[PDB]
Amino acid sequence: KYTPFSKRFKSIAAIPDLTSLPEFYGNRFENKLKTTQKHQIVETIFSKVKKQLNSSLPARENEFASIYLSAYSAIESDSATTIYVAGTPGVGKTLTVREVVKELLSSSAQREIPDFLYVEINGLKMVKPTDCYETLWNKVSGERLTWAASMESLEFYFKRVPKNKKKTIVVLLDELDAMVTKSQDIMYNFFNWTTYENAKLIVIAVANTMDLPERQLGNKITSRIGFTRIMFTGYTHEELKNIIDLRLKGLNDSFFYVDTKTGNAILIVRKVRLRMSADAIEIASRKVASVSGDARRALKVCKRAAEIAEKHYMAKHGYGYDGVQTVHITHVMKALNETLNSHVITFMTRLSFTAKLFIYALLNLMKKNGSQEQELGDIVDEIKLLIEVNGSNKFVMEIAKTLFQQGSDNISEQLDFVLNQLLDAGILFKQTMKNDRICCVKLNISVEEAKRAMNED
Amino acid sequence: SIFLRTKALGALPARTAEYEQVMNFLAKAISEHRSDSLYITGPPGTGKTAQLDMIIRQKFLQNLSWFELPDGRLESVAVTSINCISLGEPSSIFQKIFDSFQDLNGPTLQIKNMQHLQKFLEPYTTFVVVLDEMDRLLHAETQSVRTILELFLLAKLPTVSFVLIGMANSGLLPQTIVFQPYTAEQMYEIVIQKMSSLPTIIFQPMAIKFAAKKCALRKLFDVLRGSIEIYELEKGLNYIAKVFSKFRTRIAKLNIQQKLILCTIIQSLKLNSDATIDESFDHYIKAITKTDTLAPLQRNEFLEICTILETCGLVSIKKTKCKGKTKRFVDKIDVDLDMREFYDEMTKISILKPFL
Ligand SMILES: Nc1ncnc2c1ncn2[C@@H]1O[C@H](COP(=O)(O)OP(=O)(O)OP(=O)(O)O)[C@@H](O)[C@H]1O
Ligand SMILES: [Mg+2]
Ligand SMILES: [Mg+2]
Repeated sequence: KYTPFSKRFKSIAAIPDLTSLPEFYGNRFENKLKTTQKHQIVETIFSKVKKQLNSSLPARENEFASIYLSAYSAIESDSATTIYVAGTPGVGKTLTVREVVKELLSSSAQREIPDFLYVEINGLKMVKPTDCYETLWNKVSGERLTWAASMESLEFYFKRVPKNKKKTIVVLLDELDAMVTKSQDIMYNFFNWTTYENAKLIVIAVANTMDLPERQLGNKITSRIGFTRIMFTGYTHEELKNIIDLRLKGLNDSFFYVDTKTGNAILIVRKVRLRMSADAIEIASRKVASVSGDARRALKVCKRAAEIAEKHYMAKHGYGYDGVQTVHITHVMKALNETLNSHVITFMTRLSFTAKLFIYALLNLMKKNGSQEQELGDIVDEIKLLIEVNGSNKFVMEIAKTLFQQGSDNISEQLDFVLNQLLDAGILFKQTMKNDRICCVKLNISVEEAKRAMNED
Repeated sequence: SIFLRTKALGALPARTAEYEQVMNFLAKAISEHRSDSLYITGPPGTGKTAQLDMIIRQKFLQNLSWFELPDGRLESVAVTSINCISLGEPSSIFQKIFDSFQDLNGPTLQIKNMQHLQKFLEPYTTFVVVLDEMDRLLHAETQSVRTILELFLLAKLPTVSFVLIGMANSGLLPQTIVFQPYTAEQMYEIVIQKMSSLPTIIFQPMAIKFAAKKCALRKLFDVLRGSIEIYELEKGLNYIAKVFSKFRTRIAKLNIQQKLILCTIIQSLKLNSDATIDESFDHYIKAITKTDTLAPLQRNEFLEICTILETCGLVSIKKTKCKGKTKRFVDKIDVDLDMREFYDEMTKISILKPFL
């Protein structure tokens, strides 16, 4: 609707208690995605390892105690604060806040702290930047208003409404950099409500850079967030070791009952024991922390290494989908070599002679003038110049009849397939020009890796 | 608990110099029924909104109260609070004032501009408005200064009674009052005045004096609140120093391999000024081949090291254009660190010399 919360009642004292209403603070698409199974899912000894390594807190002690202490001193005391969380994308920022709210929910049932409402608002999970006001008003009040009516309703509710008929609201501002607009009106309104007395709103902002309010936001929004900021340090090499071992605690160094007929494994017919080498975990967690320290990257390396070992185990036996399996360091090293490799070098080495001649002609023009901007008319003149080098010899004239006449006397001497092929591959560039002679051609890839492919032919 | 009420915390402390100047503007506009506009500026943190909200909540058709004149009289004064940033359009600021003054039982009229708002205040009663943050009313020079110029002319002509008190952020001109920032002695009095309702004070007189001078009001509240959460998580004079230190260091947190690439990034920007990511990778490879130490890295993995310096706050990567003949869009690399601290951390290991 269009009527805000300021016109719902008559006066301030006329507003009843919102906690006794069967509509405030939250007071059908899981049945269509179900089907009957007419077979049997054969799970091998490597199926349980991949499922436990998925993304669905021993390395976070000081960060978990700082967020829990900031909310415990505001919910019980009936106050409002702002918690800032910044760090590398993939260090357990949202999981740490989710564990704090989950721990506070168990303490509220023990008649220790007052009841609160957890609201999860994600900036990247919204189409429009102004859609965050409709989601917050629907989870607190329960109505469905527009972006203009929900903005004025939250201001009137977080100010004139007293604390005796209110309730604590914990809002997790996921993806803080996604709600950054031009007018900076949504970011300022979400931080100004925490500075009010009759608010009782807990805002936990989660971003990716510590200098976000000092670069995008101004001095007015930065003064409302707070000087104390929690920096989420990335995981090192000794912290990622216990992460993988915790997910595979009951699976590592354990015996299984793998069947020799189908290949079904039963966690406690052969007694196949699954053991993962400790050296493969140290060499994998050290490479992840040396790049960015992503928590999901450390779990994807062990999952990819187990997938490669499962492919060779099923192919050598002939199982299907329907003595001791040891994952060595070769499967882990092959999982990290498929990503760090560069397929641009091997791509130019498998091209045809027409595609290889266009790259060799472009590199030769750069060593003569040195401008990194050769026109299309210069490449055509340089290609014909290399053909007429040894035209009197019979060994070179065999290719001139195909590149200019295709082995036909009726076809005249020619002057598009290899040009547009390198453009879509992200290797060659071409400016928007209607002419086919003065159109400059630039290289997108490096120059050192381009000369290695021409010498390999 | 005394630690729960301390973290949660009509004359404001350290503001008697500006409180009397604000009340003096209303002594000549309500008593004489004259329209005038007021302008209040100052940096954020001077307590401008807390000063205006305290006057309305003390000494002050819906929204009707009574104001006490210095000589002793009674008048119908209507005071409202309307924020400029809490609106949808800056041109629709005249409609919000009508909804905050006219009663809901009467007919609701539509206001378009000045001609529809001046006729309503002609029969009437002192209408007091508090327009917070008037700097956002401009349309981001002729068409920009339109809402401010229209609202200033509405509170200048006679025959009506409309006052305007705005709080901006740092012959018919408004009275400009610059809000002075709080110093060391000004921030110390507000702390004792705000925490005067508490029975026991667990703070030390020497700890508040350090936080008051180092923060020179919103920044001081975050410092005192952080000391309570830290002390309660581990179980004074040293409690105030831990809040300013917990919120050369960015270099020691990196590895030896990341320091070699970082040393070559600033080296390429000195002999070539403007450089890109493609040119910085070629300079780093040719610099480590003469020394024959450490294995080189491919161009695909070169961006992984630069991403660590960008997240920590040492290398800024932007998107600009070129200056030569091929002026195309390319990714340029830049830094934002000091040269004094850079030539002092890598020299302590005594293992690299030509790379600096
Ligand atoms: N101690 C831990 N042990 C195991 N997995 C962890 C641990 N901490 C975090 N994770 C994993 O981190 C993953 C990402 O967590 P989260 O949602 O907080 O991400 P983030 O740090 O905000 O960054 P991003 O989601 O953008 O990569 C989760 O799926 C979770 O499995
Ligand atoms: Mg996240
Ligand atoms: Mg203010």
